[PDB]
Amino acid sequence: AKRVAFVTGGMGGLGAAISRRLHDAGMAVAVSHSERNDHVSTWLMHERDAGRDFKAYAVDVADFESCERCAEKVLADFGKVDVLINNAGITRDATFMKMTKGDWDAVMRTDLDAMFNVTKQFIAGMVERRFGRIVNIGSVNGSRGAFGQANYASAKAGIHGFTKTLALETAKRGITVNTVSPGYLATAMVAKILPQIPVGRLGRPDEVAALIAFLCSDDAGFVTGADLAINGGMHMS
Amino acid sequence: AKRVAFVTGGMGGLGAAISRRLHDAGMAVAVSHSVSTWLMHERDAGRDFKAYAVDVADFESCERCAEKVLADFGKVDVLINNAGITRDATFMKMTKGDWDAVMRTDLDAMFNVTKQFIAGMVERRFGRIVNIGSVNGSRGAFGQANYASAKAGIHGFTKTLALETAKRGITVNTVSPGYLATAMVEAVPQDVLEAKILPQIPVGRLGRPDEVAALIAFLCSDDAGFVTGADLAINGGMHMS
Amino acid sequence: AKRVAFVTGGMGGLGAAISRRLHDAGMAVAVSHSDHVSTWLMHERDAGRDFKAYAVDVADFESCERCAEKVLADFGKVDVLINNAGITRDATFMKMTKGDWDAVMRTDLDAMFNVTKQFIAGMVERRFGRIVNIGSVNGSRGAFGQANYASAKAGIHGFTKTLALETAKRGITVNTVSPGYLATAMVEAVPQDVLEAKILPQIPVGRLGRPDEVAALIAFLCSDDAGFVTGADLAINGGMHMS
Amino acid sequence: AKRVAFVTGGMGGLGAAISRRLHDAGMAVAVSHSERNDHVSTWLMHERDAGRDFKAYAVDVADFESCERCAEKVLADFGKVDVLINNAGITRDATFMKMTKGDWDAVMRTDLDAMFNVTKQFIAGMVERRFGRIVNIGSVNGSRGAFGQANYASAKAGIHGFTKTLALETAKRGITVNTVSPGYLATAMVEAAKILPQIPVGRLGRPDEVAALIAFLCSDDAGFVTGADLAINGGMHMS
Repeated sequence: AKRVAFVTGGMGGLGAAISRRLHDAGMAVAVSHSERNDHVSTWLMHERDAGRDFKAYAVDVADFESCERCAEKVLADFGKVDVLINNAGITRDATFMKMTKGDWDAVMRTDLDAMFNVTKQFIAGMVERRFGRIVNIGSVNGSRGAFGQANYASAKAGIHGFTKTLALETAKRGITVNTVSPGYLATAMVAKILPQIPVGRLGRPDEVAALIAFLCSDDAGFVTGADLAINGGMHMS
Repeated sequence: AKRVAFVTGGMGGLGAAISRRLHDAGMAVAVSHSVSTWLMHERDAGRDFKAYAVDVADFESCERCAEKVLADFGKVDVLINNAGITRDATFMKMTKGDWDAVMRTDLDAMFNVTKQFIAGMVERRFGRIVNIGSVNGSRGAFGQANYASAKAGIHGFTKTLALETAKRGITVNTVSPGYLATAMVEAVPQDVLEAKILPQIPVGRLGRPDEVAALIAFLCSDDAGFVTGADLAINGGMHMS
Repeated sequence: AKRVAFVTGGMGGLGAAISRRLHDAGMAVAVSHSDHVSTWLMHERDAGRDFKAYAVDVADFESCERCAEKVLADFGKVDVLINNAGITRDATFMKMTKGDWDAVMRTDLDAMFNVTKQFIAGMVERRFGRIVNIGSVNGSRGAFGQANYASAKAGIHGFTKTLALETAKRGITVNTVSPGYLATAMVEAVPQDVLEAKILPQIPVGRLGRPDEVAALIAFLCSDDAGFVTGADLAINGGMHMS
Repeated sequence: AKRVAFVTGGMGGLGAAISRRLHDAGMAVAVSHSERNDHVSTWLMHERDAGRDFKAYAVDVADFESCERCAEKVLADFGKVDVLINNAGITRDATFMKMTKGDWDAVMRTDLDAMFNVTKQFIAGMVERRFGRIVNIGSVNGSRGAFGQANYASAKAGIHGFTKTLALETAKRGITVNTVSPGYLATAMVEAAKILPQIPVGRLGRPDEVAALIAFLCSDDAGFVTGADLAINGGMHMS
């Protein structure tokens, strides 16, 4: 039975690279989104033109019930989910002194609470079948802290604490949970940044996708509760 | 003036120990809570604390509370974000409410409480913000995906807020305690903690809250102005990295 | 121009797993050794693999320079360098001798300098390099009876970070791979009931790691998809240590 | 029954700051050096002008026998050593391309081997007595790596490996072992552009600040801090 992967924000700069890599690894891939049908349709179509057959689901990862409804559809089509990539999130940048409580919640409830809201929908299947791969997308900015992002940095760091506890809980049931923590990436939304990066360039979404593919393969069963940093050397210990 | 400290959860096991050390260091200490008797034993003890009610999960409650505090003291120089709770459960069994109660109180507290006092610390070019983490955010812990997520997130906050206040005479650090001899933990039967707890701690004993308070009293001094964005681990050797 | 890897301690439990993966990936592999390399080479040959092997004392700069002379002559160049060679000389710090200390410092840490020095200039010139240094989970958490081993392995990561910084603009990455307890012949010699009593409880995943798994992660690190990983410590320890 | 501290490099910018802090905390303090008697006796004089009596001792921390000799003297004089501060150290900066074996060896044999060479001479005392404090001085360059310092970064990183293991082995005998990891300091050395933009607080640390921290760790309120790395780097490095 084919391995199934669910990639939240699966149509993003990094979600779409991850999805393509996981499909090319031979998995049945579902991607999550909150966009209008035309966006989703054109995306699905061009992917179909590049040899790739995706199925997409609408979700609000900040909303538990919505995750429940989303998971329902996914499980009905693929019947199980083996590989979960918590990749969906948002930024709401403000200096701390300017930050509104609204800036704060949008980022906590979405970026961090997604660890509970989404992973809750799939964890029983993984434990039942004694197999799973959960990769939580962190950020270099949860490691080093960032100016203007007290909220996004608190969420990415919290994400690692969740990675570690889940790994401890699921280790003995064939499931590994890891944080992958990318630096700045040549995405669509993305001289104060580049000199920050020893390697002297943005990382490619596909590079991060490659590392993720490895973590979800059968060769990475001894990596759990780890933070994999892939940042162009922008941050070290 | 005189140095003024606000210890959220200031009457709790660690909070109490902390409030007493900042007091004995020459600070005028306000203690937050969610009372009368504790305050009696304390003035009695030799110290004068002012208690405020607050719900650190609730911004509004925080902002109201700061108003009383400041009305009374003029300023806040030293902020100890110590208030926290656990709602433990395996992930499989953890409810939306377990998860949520912990995020709001333990991690949202960082924004809510801190938002109230940052303004004056920057104006007065001085501040000591000390966020209480946990060794359980550092290494992770069974039954506590919520707690470890919240406590780990606190250090993202520490690190960003130390970067933003760096040139303003303010330091922001996390202190991560291991297992402490608070009244809760001392209720666990001797044989149970010798079986499940003490063998985790190379030093072979619970850490006193006073010790943690002593470390924090140091970080809040002028001598520690070059310590910022650090996580100081005081866990008896339970975790190293 | 088939990519070339050099693997110090290349016939050892983990070293051997590494050489096989890198060989199966299409890389030309040279392995280093400090007795029965004949036998090791023979068993590899039986398994369908061509390795060239080289004697060296990694703790000896002049020894490493001679070894690289021969390797470079043979293979033309080294694109991938695996500093895997390592010994332990365990003792409580109170019983440990200067010999226990020196043996581990020279072989495990000085080696980082002695070896990498030989191959660095070629990588800089070609504007491509991969360098992976093997650390240890005992570098990260420290370990009873291994003040020398922990010190050496911990020190390897200081090395990796500095060389990553220095080399990042010349197409070179440098990382540390820190493995947990692995099922090597040595360790498999342990009675299953001692392994179960004392070793496996430390490991949340509940088994030793297979030297091939660690080798697989390193093979990913050495590919054209790993260019944006550098100065990194990748822990592959089955949940034994987190931070 | 006063506590005795021994600070190697006890006359350097940081070393001297530390010795002053420990003395003012009530400790008898011995200091190690490898300087000529001229320099030493004068250093001693100004300190004594300030109302501090130190005893100073020659040692080569990169040399086991030397350390053994130095330590007998200390011990004959003060009877014991309760607190050890491994502070002595050097640098031999170069790019990896340019660094020589000698550059490498001088940094490793001195900065990292000192953990063994020095601490071996005092560890037994602490254990028998069931009380000790060992503070090993690392470096922010240990944590982040530093261009030009492949040797010194390795030595300084190596030092926490040592800290964690010895914290483990001694934790039941009332001893803590910690690394204190300072960023760039105001030492007559650095008071000799590139640096400060690295430091979020926008200034050099005072050696005295580092010494305050270490004075806390050596005190009786810090017995639950062990195997830890305390960073005091102005924000220069975080997690």
